[PDB]
This record gives sequence, structure tokens and C-alpha cells, in this order.
Amino acid sequence: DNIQGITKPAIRRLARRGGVKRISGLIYEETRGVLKVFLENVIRDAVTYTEHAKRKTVTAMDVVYALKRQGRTLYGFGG
Amino acid sequence: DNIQGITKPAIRRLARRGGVKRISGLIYEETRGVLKVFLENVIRDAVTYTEHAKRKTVTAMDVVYALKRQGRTLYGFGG
Amino acid sequence: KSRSNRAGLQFPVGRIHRLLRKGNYAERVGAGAPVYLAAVMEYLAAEVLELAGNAARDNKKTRIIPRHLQLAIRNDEELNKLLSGVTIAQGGVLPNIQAVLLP
Amino acid sequence: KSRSNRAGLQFPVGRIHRLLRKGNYAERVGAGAPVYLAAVMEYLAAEVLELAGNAARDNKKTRIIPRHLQLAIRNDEELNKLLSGVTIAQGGVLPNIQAVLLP
Amino acid sequence: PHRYRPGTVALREIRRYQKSTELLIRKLPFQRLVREIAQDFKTDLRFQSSAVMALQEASEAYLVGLFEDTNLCAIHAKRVTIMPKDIQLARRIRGE
Amino acid sequence: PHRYRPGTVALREIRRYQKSTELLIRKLPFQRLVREIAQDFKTDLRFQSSAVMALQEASEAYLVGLFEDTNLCAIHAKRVTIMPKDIQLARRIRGE
Amino acid sequence: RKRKESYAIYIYKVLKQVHPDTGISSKAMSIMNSFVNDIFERIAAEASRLAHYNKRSTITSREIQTAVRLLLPGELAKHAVSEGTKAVTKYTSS
Amino acid sequence: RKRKESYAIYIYKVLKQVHPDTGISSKAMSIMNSFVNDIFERIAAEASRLAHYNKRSTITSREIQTAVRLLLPGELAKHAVSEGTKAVTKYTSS
DNA sequence: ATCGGATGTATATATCTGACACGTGCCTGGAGACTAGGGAGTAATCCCCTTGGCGGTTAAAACGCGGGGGACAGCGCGTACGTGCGTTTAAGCGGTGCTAGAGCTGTCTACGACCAATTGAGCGGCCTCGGCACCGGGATTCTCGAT
DNA sequence: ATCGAGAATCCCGGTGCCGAGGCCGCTCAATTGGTCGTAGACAGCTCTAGCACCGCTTAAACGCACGTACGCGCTGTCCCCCGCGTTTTAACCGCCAAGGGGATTACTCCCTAGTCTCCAGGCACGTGTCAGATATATACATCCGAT
Repeated sequence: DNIQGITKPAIRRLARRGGVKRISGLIYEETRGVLKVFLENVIRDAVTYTEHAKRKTVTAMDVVYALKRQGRTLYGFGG
Repeated sequence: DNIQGITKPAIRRLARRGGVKRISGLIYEETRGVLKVFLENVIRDAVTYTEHAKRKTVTAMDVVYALKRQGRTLYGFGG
Repeated sequence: KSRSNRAGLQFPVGRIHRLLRKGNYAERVGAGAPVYLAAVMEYLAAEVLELAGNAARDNKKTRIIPRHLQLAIRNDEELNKLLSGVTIAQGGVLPNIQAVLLP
Repeated sequence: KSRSNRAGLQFPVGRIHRLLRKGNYAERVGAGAPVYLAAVMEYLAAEVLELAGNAARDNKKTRIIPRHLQLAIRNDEELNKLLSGVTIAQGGVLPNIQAVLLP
Repeated sequence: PHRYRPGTVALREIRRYQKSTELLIRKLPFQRLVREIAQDFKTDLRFQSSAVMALQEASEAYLVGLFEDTNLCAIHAKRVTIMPKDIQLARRIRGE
Repeated sequence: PHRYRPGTVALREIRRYQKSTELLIRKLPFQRLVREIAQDFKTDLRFQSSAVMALQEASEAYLVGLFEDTNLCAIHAKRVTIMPKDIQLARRIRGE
Repeated sequence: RKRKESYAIYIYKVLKQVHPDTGISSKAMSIMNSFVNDIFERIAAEASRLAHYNKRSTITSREIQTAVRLLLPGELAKHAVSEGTKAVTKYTSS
Repeated sequence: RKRKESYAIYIYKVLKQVHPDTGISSKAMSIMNSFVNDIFERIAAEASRLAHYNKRSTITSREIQTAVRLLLPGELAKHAVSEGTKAVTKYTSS
């Protein structure tokens, strides 16, 4: 379903922020395959905090706690 | 003095362990310039432990404590 | 008579001296240690916020919006090494086009 | 009557239950927690040393020298992710020549 | 008529998307992605709406942090076009 | 007479240095390197001789861990020879 | 004197359950010493940081169990969770 | 109610010593909140691991000073060491 | 392709010898009780806030087409680097030597924990006024076919 | 490819609205002053063990000839992706409930902490001899240049 929610131009305008000039016609599928790996190494480690404290609601602190563990610390939400 | 102690063939036989086939004639100076950066980010952080505990002898535990801090944990000496 | 203004800082010292006691970093902390730590926290926050205003001044604004911390952190060699891993929420990125992509 | 053999492990439980008390991880530890932790430490050390013998068997030795732990750790997908950062003293490396370098 | 050359609009949407701060992927077709991934590890979750705009600030900080180190693997091959040889080289040097 | 071809002895000293375990750089012309670096941060040190064979097991675990991710930046450019374009690409993608 | 603290003769009595006709060398008794001290001082320093996030000062077994599903990647988390749980249910009944 | 714990109105009273004609936005009061909680919970978790390596249960100032020469890279370690030392010698004499 | 004389590496064979494993003995660290308090479970409840649904409104994705500039493969060639022999080098190793400092113990005293009362600094809620976003027309910046 | 053409972009200056600045009021947490135990400062004296040093030696760095194979440079070749339009889809903004679950207080009693006291498991210091690396001839594996 929703892996094709992140469309072609929204992957395109991400890469223009990175400073690329001409994207090939194959990155638009490869990026979808390397983003859904990244969300399954965060949400899998963000449910586990939410499941721990007996809550059914993944709050914003637990995500920052998940991203902190694998070296991608995120500011601007709590710590 | 001793940065030319690590000679040409000893840099060569390191790289053969890495699986390279033909080393250019310029890596033999570039490797010396990127190794002496690495020892100045370990020995600088291994004297600081030895200076802390009032010892004039950099023991083996303090080096492993230095390499542990920057994500290059070393086994086989203590921990 | 407070404890911070005995040493003349701005970060609190009573608020830190419960957090080296109720985080279990160790059991006993010295009396000078929550003073000495409120200085090094000050000297870094007085280092970014010096550099934060210069991006606010060069871009002609008044408040420091989160974009201005991104230029302040990532345009100093001495402080980007401290924060080479972290990101910033809606921080943007530097203007950096490569050399060969120019016309 | 020991405490490990109440639960049937091999790693000690009395020796761990001072290290969750005198390392200041937290102040109070449960009574089951130094049991539950001596199991997960066992199951990993009984996982490498199962794989350590197979490299000792395939290479026809008897003792497990430090070379044999390198093949045992780095030839399993489930356990190399656990140790993707660490190295091993005089461990050597895998036999891995690239594809294009062949004659 | 009027029509630019290929190599112009790219150099005026790098210099525009390196100055703005806002989101680049959408909001609601990303919120539908996070819930569909999370209907596997524990069914029937309920996200705080400051935690679906927390992932969206992290993955954009992960892909922008990937193309900037992917494009150095394209210019290194004397070409100006990324391609899935380049993504897969960017993740086998950095920790995969 | 007899003489191999270039491309042969390389493929019999990769397969020999990927099976042995011992040191590759020397002992005493590396011990003289560590002391000369450490006569700057604090003068007149005295190393334990299980800590000069601890650095020597770490830096060899750092350069071997560098060429294996350098050579992927050489084969990617359709060539089989590393060069200081490749070292400098290996350290600007990984944390410098 | 130096009295000691090691996990030498315990790991040696796990080697004698999986390959009881082999032995271990000297330096592998130093590697495996420093290997389990890594796994100990990575898990125990995670449930510590997990009990701190919920304002709670007890490391029970329930915080160690959540701190094993975050350090063991996959196919070890599906075992070592259901390995200590056998080892705790053989403990309260004795 | 939720009583609080933040470093809001302290960082705002360091901004009013370096640019006393500017101000700070809302989300930068959330970034700078989470920035000093990083630097606090990275330094204090280092002198903790440093006092443990020498079998000693006191975090003095001498262990914080050694745990600032290992986290600040260069040209901040040459200042912030000689910044707290001024701030401790203005403390024992009062 | 297929055969040939190396050329090397791998398979099997006495002989040490220095290295793990195990006996022998202790001693200090775990174990078993016994108690007191204080956390965490459990019960139970206001309301914040997410979930959901819908209408309308439009910015944006989608698909389609012309062409142009680059990716990709090939000829070529100039120098860069490997293979090898021989030639100086200094790593290594055993071996004896010198004392410097790690490593460990007792002997006092200052240092933070703990409690306990006392009060301000810190925050919650609360309007409100300067700073930021527009919103249209001037002024420039800058790529792109041409006489 | 220099001048012109035009699309886009950098400031002008008015508009205005809503989130930072700011006291005000409540109240939990810091500061003040004794008491206590006790960790760490200091000293002392053994003693491992790291640094200097020789001296015979032998693998290994160092230099030099050298043929070949890849580096890098060029040229055409061709399509795949940029760009501008025209359309369709739906994100977003706002509206508008109904209740799930977060957040907190409220009583309580099980669980670990701490003190106590003996032991038995774990380590130190011996030591016997077992796997292993040793060598050495021989054989199996793989090329390199002529056929």
C-alpha cells in the first residue's frame, strides 16, 4: 500500500536538498527499499519502549529514545 | 623520525590482507598521514587516563578504555 | 544567599546536585563537582549562543529560529566534532553544491 | 545449596548480584534479575562456543586458539550484527578476494 | 517560445531546497506509512501527533544524510548521475 | 629462466595474509613510533609491554578495516588500483 | 594478594557441555572473559537507562527482558527472551 | 500538576549576556533544552565510568576535569578546563 | 587447447618443550536467616486529545512528448608499478643489569551524607504588544537563441 | 559569443496577527546548621618489572633493471531523464463529535536493604605430561610459454 505513498517527486525533492543534479530512473525504487529498512529499525525499537511502560500510545519521548540508541540523536522534542 | 619506521613493504603487506591487488605509489605516504592521526586520537586519550590515576605508566587497561570510547572496542586484554 | 551566585554562574547548582544523586551516576559526589559541571555546561551554551546570534545577524532577523542553530553548529570545526552524530529538528542543511556540478 | 543450581545455570548468580549493586546501575534490583541475566549471558556464550568448535573441527585442531573465534563470530548473520563494531586481538580476517581481481 | 537547458533547473532547486527548512515528503502519505509498519509488532497502536512529526524529521535527516554521501560515490566515477551502484556503495562502507 | 606474470603473486599473498594471524608491521620500529608521539602530551612516559602490543593490534585492525572499504571505492570506478582519491573517499563517508 | 575477579572457570564449564572433547587456549580465556563483560556491561547499562525513563528505581526482571529485545538483533531475541523465562520459572519454585 | 523540570529560564539568561538585543524562539528553547541535557548526561556518565575504573566512589571535581579533556575535542578543552577552575576558586573562598 | 618442467603448497613423520589442565589449600565473599520500611502494584477517576468523518478548496502528482547532453563501450597509448636478483640493514633474541614506580598496608582526619525546619527562586497560568509573515510592484540577476 | 530577451529573483514598504516577554500568584525544593561514619589523603616499605645495553646473527628492507597491463584520454553512439504542458488526485484546512487511554491521586503490603554469622567455593601456587609447532621428504595442486 503506502510504500508508494512517498511518490516520485517527493523522493526527488529530498535528493535536491542533498545536492544532486540528475537522479536516475532507478533510485525512485531503491530509496523506498532503503527507507522501509530504516523505519523497521526505529518503530521496532519504539514500540518496545511503549510496550514496556504498559502504554498503548507511542509518545514522542520514546522515539527520541529509540533514535538515541543507534547514534542518530534527535533534538527538539525532549531529552 | 619514526613515521618512516613503518616502511614501504609493511604498509604493502597490510593492504594485501585487505584484499587489494595493485597499490599505487602514493598510498605509501597517505597511509602514514592517516595512521598518525589515529594514534594521536588514542594516545592523547590514553595518557589522560594514566595521568588521572597519578601513574607514570600507561598500562594495558587504559588503552582499551581509550579505544572503547570511540567505538573501536578491543577484546583480549581486559574489560 | 544562593549557591550559584557564591560562584557567580548562571546555570543552577542546586538543581544539578540532585541529578548527580538521583540518577545513580555514583553514590557520593563532591561539593565542588556540581559547581564545576555547571561551568562547562555554561561555557558550551555560551559558545553556541554567541555563534547563534551571528547567523541571526547575517540573515537579518531578531529571534533565533531553529534554522539559525544549524548554521551556528555546523560552521565551526571545534564544535561540529562534538556534534558529528546528532541532528536538529527542522534544521535544514548548509548551502553546499559540489564543484563539478556547476555549468 | 547454591543459588545458580536452584535455577540450573552455569554462570554464577551471587557474583552478578553484587555487580548490579556495586556498579550503580540502579539502587534496587529484583531477586529474579540476576538470575534472568545469568541466562542470557549463558545463551550467548553457549552460542559462540558451539560455533567455535566447528571452526576448530573444520580446521582439525583441538584447542580453540583466537583465530577460531574470528571465523565463528564473523560467519553468522545473527551474531555479526551484535558485534559489528568490535574487533578481536590477533583474530586475522576472513578469506575474501573480490570477484574482479581474479585472473 | 522559451525553454531552458537540462542542467539549469537542477541548479535552481538545489539552491532553493538548501535554504528552506520545512518538510519535503508529505504529511498524511507519510503518517499512513508509519501506522502500516507498526501494525506488525503490536496491533492497534495510537501515535501522538508529535511522534509522527518526529519520525518525519529523522528519516529526512537520514536520506539527506545519505545522498550527500552517495553523490561522492558518483562524482568519484567521473559521472554526475547517481544510480543503485552508488546507494549500495554508500551502505557497505558505512555500517549497513 | 622463469618469471610469473603481474597478477599472480598478488593472488598468492592475499591468500597467505588472510590465513595467518601474526603481526604485519614490525615490533621495534613501531614501538619507537608510539613513544615519539607520546613525548608531546606528557614528557617521560613508560609503557607497559602489553600496551605497545595493544596499539599494534588496534591500528592493524584499523588499516585492514580501511583498505577493505577503500578497495570498494576502486572497483566502483572500473579499475583495480587504489589511489589517494580512494582513501580520501573512504574517510569522508565514514566519520572523518 | 591480587585476589581476582574473572569469569574463567565458568565459561570453561560451558565449553564442557557443547564440545566435551575439546579444550580452550589461554588467550581465548582472555577474549571470552572480555566478551561476557561486554554483554553484561551493555545490557545492565540499558535497563538502567530504561528504568530511568519511567521514573522508577528497581531493576526487575521485566526491565532486563525489555533490554534484551533491543540489543539482540533477531533470532537471538526470539530465543534468549524465552531462555531466561525458563530460568526464572525454575527459580521461584525452589 | 506537572510541575516541571527544564533549563528554560537559565539559557534565556545566558542569551541576555551575549546578544542583549535579540530573543529566542519557542522551538529553540526546546533544542537548547535538549542540548544541555545531552552535555550533562554525557559528561556525568563519563566521570562515573572513570571513577569506576579506579575503584573509587566519589565524583570530585578532579574526575569531572579529566572527563572534559575526553569529550571536548580541541580549543574547547583548552578553555573549559580553565573555565571551571576559575569557577571553583571563586567558590571555596566564599 | 593441450602438454611440460618447474614452482609452490599440501599430506604425512619423528621429536621435543614449553604450555593448559588438574591436584592441594586456604579465606574472604556469598548464603540463610530476621526485621523494618517504602516502593510499586492495584483501584479508581476527570478530561485531554486522538481517531474519525466530511465538504470544500487547490496545490501538487501524474502522464505524455521532444531532444540533448551524458553513460557506456572501444582504440589507443604512454607511464606506472610489479616481479626478481642481489645488497646493505637492524630486527630480534638471549642475557645480564638498575632502580623506578606499581602495588598494597596501616594510621588518623577531614568530607559528604542525613535530617530537620525555613522561605525564596521557579513555574503555571495569564494577557499583550513588537517581530515575522505576507501582499503587490519596483529593481535586478542571469541563463539562452541570434544579426 | 558578444550583445540583447525574458524569466526569475532580491529588496521596498505597507499590513496584521499571533505567538515570546513579562510580571503575578502559588509551593514544593533548596539552603542553613548540627552529627555521624568513613572514604581518601598521606606515608611507608617491599619488589615486580620496565629500560638501558650488549652481541651473534639472519630475515627483511632497499635499491635497480624491465616488460607488460592498466590508467586515463579520446571519439562516436544512442537512449534515458530533464523540461514544459495538461491534465487528475488528493493533501490540507477546517469542522465536530465520542471515547479510548494518559495522568494523577489513594490505600497498602509485599520485596529488597541491611545486619548477622559460618562456611565452601574460587583463587594461588605448584606440576605432569598432552596438543602442537617443530622439520623434511615427499606428493598434489596450480600455473606459464611452447606447441
